[PDB]
Amino acid sequence: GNALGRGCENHRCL
Amino acid sequence: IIGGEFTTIENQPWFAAIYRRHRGGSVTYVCGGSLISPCWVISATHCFIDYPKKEDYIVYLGRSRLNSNTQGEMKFEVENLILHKDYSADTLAHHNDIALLKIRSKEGRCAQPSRTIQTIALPSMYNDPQFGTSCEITGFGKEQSTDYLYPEQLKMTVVKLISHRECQQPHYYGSEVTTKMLCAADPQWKTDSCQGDSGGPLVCSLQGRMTLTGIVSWGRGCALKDKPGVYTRVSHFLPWIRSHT
Repeated sequence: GNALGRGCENHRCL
Repeated sequence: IIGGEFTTIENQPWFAAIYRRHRGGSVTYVCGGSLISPCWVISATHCFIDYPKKEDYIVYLGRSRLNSNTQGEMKFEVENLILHKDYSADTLAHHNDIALLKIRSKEGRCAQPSRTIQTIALPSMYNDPQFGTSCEITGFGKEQSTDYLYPEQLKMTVVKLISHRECQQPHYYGSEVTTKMLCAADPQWKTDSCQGDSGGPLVCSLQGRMTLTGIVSWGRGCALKDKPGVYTRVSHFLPWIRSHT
């Protein structure tokens, strides 16, 4: 995922 | 939550803790949510959009701790995961960042209200508190930007609502923040929501009633000067919430 803040929780790369 | 206070679920009894189960059996925390009726938890679409499989998710109510049990807590599966069809994400801003989770226990039951489990009232149409109003946020999100684990105990803090005019200033968010969003921050930039707090409540006392005014949605960093937390303006989404529940 990514640790780039509020909005980015539980994200998937690609 | 950066700064603020450790709390317990009796102080925040509408708070829902949402986790995702992974293949292999590990469970990680995803986001917060709020109980708006016994069968419905409201959260943010961005928390689920990349893993939109309702079977993956576990919702707890009456839970004060991230990885230990709280007396009175109740565990749920997601019967229906409803994301907003017009959700999108820009570099910073998230749009239509709102989601509904219909919850059910393994027995098919919805929440049972108790001292540690209660619903939060929705706002009325076009009725938000005045800028400068103090409101509370709750969550298990990061306490510092250097944290790689979430806190074990639930936190809350108090922030002040910021006008749209102020939040659209060039050193704030300019035109990236819209009228369907509410900004809130600490005048000293010492306390704020952070990653992991998304989906959780911004609660304001509105006409003597604790009201779900906002949902934690986005922001540049955490407790960064001139960079408020940005919240989904729940009062704009009442027709969507009503049609989907």
